[PDB]
Amino acid sequence: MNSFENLAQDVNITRSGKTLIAKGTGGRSSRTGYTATVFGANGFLGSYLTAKLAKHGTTVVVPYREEMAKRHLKVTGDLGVVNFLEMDLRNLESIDEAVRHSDIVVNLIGREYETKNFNYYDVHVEGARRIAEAVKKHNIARYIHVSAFNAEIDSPSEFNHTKGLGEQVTKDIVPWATIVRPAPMFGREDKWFLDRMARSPCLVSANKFQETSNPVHVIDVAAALERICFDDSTVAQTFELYGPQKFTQKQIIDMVSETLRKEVRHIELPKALYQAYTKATQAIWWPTYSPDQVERQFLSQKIDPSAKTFNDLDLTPMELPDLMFKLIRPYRVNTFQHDVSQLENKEKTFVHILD
Amino acid sequence: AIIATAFAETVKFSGSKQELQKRTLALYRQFLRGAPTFADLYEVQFSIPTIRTKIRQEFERHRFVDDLSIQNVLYAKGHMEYQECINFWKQQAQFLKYFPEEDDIQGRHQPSNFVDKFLKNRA
Amino acid sequence: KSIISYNGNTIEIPEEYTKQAPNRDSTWAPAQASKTEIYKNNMVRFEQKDLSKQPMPYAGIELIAQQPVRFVHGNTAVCDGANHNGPGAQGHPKIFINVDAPGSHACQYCGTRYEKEH
Amino acid sequence: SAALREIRFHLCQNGSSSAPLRQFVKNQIGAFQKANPSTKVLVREANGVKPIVFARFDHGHESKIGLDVSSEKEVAERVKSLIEAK
Amino acid sequence: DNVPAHEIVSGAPAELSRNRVVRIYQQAKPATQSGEYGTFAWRLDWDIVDVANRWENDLIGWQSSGDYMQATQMKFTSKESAIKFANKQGWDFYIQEPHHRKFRVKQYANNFVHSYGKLKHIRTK
Amino acid sequence: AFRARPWELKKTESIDVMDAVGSNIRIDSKGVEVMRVIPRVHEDVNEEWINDKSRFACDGLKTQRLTTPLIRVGDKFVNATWDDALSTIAKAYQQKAPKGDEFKAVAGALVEVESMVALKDMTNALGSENTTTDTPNGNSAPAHGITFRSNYLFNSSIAGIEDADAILLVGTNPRREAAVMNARIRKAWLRQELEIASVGPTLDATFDVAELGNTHADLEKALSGEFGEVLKNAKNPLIIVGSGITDREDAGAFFNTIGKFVESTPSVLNENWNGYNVLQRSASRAGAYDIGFTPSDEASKTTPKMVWLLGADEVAASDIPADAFVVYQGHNGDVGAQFADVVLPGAAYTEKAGTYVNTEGRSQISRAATGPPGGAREDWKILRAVSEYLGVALPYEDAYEVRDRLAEISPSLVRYDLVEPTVFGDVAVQHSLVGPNGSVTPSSAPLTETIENFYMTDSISRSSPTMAKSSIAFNKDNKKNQAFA
Ligand SMILES: NC(=O)C1=CN([C@@H]2O[C@H](COP(=O)(O)OP(=O)(O)OC[C@H]3O[C@@H](n4cnc5c(N)ncnc54)[C@H](OP(=O)(O)O)[C@@H]3O)[C@@H](O)[C@H]2O)C=CC1
Ligand SMILES: [Zn+2]
Repeated sequence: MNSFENLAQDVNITRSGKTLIAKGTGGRSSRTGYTATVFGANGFLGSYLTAKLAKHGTTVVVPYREEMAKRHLKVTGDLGVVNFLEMDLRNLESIDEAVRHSDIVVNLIGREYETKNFNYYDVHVEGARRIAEAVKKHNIARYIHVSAFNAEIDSPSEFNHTKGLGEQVTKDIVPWATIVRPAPMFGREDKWFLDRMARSPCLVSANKFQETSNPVHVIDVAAALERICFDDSTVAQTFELYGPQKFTQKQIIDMVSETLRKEVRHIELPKALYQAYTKATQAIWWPTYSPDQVERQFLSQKIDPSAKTFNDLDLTPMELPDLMFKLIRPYRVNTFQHDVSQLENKEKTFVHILD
Repeated sequence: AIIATAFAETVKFSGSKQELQKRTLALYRQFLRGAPTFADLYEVQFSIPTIRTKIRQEFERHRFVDDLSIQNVLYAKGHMEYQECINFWKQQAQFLKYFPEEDDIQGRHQPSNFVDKFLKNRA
Repeated sequence: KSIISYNGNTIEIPEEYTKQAPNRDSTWAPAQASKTEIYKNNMVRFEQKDLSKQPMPYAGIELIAQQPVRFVHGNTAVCDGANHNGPGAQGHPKIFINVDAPGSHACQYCGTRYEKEH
Repeated sequence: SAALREIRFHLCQNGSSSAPLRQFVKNQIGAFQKANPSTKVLVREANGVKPIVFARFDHGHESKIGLDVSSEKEVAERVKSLIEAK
Repeated sequence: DNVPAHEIVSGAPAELSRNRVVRIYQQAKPATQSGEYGTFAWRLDWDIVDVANRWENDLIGWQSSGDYMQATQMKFTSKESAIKFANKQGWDFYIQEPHHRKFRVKQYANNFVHSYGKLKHIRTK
Repeated sequence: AFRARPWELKKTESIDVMDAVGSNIRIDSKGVEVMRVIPRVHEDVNEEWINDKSRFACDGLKTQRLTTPLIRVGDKFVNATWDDALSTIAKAYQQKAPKGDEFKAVAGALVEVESMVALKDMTNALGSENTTTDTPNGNSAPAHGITFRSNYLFNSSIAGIEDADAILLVGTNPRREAAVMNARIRKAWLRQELEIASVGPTLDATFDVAELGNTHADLEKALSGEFGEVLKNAKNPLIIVGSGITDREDAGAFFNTIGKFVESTPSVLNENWNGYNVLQRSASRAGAYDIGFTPSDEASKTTPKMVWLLGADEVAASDIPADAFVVYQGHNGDVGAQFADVVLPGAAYTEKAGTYVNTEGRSQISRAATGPPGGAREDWKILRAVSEYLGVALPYEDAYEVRDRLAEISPSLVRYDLVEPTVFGDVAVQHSLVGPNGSVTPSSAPLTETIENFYMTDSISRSSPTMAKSSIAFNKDNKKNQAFA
């Protein structure tokens, strides 16, 4: 039979005064009782999260803006489990609707770039404040913000500045808020890491490929958010999900090139020129690197040692050099067989040309 | 006449344990020699040694079976699976049915003592 | 109407949609779920939806109490809900009701009542 | 083992192994209950079982030996040993 | 011993052999009827596992399940065949011996017999 | 009335709690719901009949149930987890430090034998011998003694009333305790020569009874005067004692007199016939006495500090102090929950494959019809887990180990459906009924009916509205229920 691998018990009780009795063995038909809300399930991390939540029958409310990106989530659970709402941070009633009946809330909002309708401030600060005020009004028992690694309130990067302001506002309205701080995530169809090193015609670094970091598999961060949504010990806490092994950019690129058996192209042209070329590419409608991210190329990962980690959740986070084979074998060209010699004499026995 | 496929063996029920010993050993040898093919044909995310480990486990499963007819049945079923795997009939899912372990740890609480099973109503 | 959710929040629903049917408020059977308990348990799937357009058929328990009693001379009344307008049976099986007792008596299939002229 | 607290006799009704214990029960039970005034003495029968005694001293520590002997006196001494070997 | 273990070639799980109980029995003669045809066959039905028998769905009110043997009921001609099949498949079984009506004489005359003393009860028919 | 149709139903063959007879039945479920109960055949117990309580109390298994654990924080209950309540129980044990016989264990009607075993082994493992029934005088050991099965059972089996010639009823209304055996007495009274007597409250019986007193004084009078001679000169006489006698302070004075008469009159006690009988009114008491579960006199006088009461809803608020910690186990909230500081759901008879022992001493095995609802669990699992949470453990983990334990307690608990004779009748009446009961003096308090209402007897039945409608009607004061003859 199947199992409720996520739950430690069957009768759980939220901090809002709801009783949640589990039903079943933990398969597609089961129900965990819980009702959550994930504000970015359409994206890279939230997709894996809703998959792990709805595999066990947890009701999942998924706010969307594009109707067509989401459809790949309805597969993740039985009927009635995954529920969709059209929402926008510029409409408040939509946010109250999404969070009303929820025991858990999960904020994954945030672009790696600015737009015409949303600057970094409006999406990482004001959006967090709107959600927090609604999480507070309705007194939702749990709130699980995700704010980027290296976040610091004042910093050369505006992204990390906002991400730090989003932290303090959430925690200054919702005191029981949990905050996670993942490091650069990697996996299949990642944004800016392996699909780029494997597809992009040429890389560039305003520094050298020297920015140091601890990357991590995204499935494990999704496992972490699962092991935090249900553990009530994690209120008014902070996490640093970074990973065992420290990797410079050039190290990752060399492993990528080795596994791919193709020579990745890197250039290493200076800062102001790349910063200008990025600025001019922000006028075309599709996402591209933005002036504030080449700024983060000079900002290596400072880890906060006062915050919890994977080992506080009984997790064993994975290593990049093992997983790169699984993640890059599709782009492996595999030109041909090695050393065809000592095969002429064997081929000579077969009929190659029929008449 | 409807001729046999590639790696087909005619079903033949041996009357002795001493011959089936040899036939089983040849099957094990073929599985091992063909494991790299089982890694290439199926897009596998682990080692050839881990495949050989699982094969050894599957053969240790029925190591202590002394009824001759049941052994003949087991050998025939194993040759069926070798024919299914080496010819590219199985797809990835039906093959990785044999490798649950390699997939990521399913959650946190995997009960092993009584009290946890009771809290999860599995006792 | 304002319905309290389990999670401590509220659920506002207008009065026209809390009635069990447009002709009756209360439930007509002990195991029937009242519309308030329905909403309170299922608002995740009612949230952005329009309640005007959801199916709200009339109840029969109230439309059959309106039907006048019928009368007969004798200890039997025969019922067969037959259309008399089109061919075939189109009704329910013949049922002979006893009507000697003082009150009205209803067919078990249809609720039409019969009395002994008094 | 601070005290005896319960005694359980098991035996057949009509089998061969149990007759000496049947005599012990018919003849010595009141003396056993007076020499151990604080203990539940329980006799429970069932055809086909192998005669045997259980004692419970304290905190559930239970002891046991069979009583397939050929005399009432072997029963007395064997019972008494199990009552002493706490 | 020497009863073959067909459980190894059955292709079925081992949880049936290690954790699951069956019961072998004859269907009791119903009291709502007087027929006895549904009897004379030795059914075999699995015993319930509590967590996964049935549970009510939230969506529409249907009853779910995870026990895959909640509807399987093998029928046998005799007790010995049932027990052999169970042992050959390695299932653990409890036998439920039937309870038969005890024969006693019935006469129409006993309704109309003489009471030399006070009438115990007055008969209707 | 209209709830279901037969093809939809899962027929399961199980046992009828609500009486000590152990009437076999056939439950009919529709998934999680139990629609109805109907009888099953067994000629040595119920012979095609069952009472109305057992057929109409099913409606109490789907209302006022316990689905989650509860804790008391004041005047309110608060829903809680299993982890939290069991840890709360452990902290209460460690804070309170009950010593020896301060830990009380109460097992009521409608309990298995596995549960009472697990509660007994756990209690003793904490150093306590205060195991006790929910009966009025359950605090002290029974007058008739648990030593031999013959002293507290319906020895002459329920198939033995057909062979009866003379009968005596002491403090029992069989129409309210085991109606099925009242029906059997009447079936025998009509077609045979049978002469009956009663010493108890005048009981509106389905047969002629020849009432002759309500006191111990009239009891000794009849047993030594006329009906004594009727019982001597009978071939298969019966002396039926109610369990309400066991629920009196002067029970020894009775059981002594009856034992003196039994040993004195061969016709009641021979090598072919035991005409002494104790009719229990609940299905737990015989299994309890078979596994011990009687208070020791040392614990009988201690004022308990913790009170684990199991299926008990007949308590009086005087048996349980205020300053004690209390832990109810049950499947229905009617009385014992209201006292409790902690409430732990159990399962009803339809949701546990329990063993239940009846008056004859016949062990019957139940079947599970459905899974227990919600956050409910089988009892013996709950007591193993709390045991582990406490500073002790039980040495068994699954069913087979619990069964081997039962055999280690008593081997007739795993001889299902087999009723056994017994060789220690003379000794049993000499050792238990006559000896240690000479010191009790008889009261003048006239006997009272044990059951003031056949309906609304236990928790399942009090939670059934059908028993409420049926106890409002079917009352003697109503005109409909009395014919003017
Ligand atoms: N992936 C990584 O390497 C790292 C991620 N993070 C943080 O973790 C989270 C992961 O997001 P990621 O996994 O990167 O994939 P995305 O960043 O693509 O997830 C973005 C989600 O946010 C939603 N969203 C963005 N802007 C708005 C808006 N203005 N209004 C409403 N919804 C909006 C998107 O909705 P739609 O898709 O419908 O437009 C999408 O679902 C982000 O908060 C990111 O800052 C931190 C460090 C590293
Ligand atoms: Zn009609």
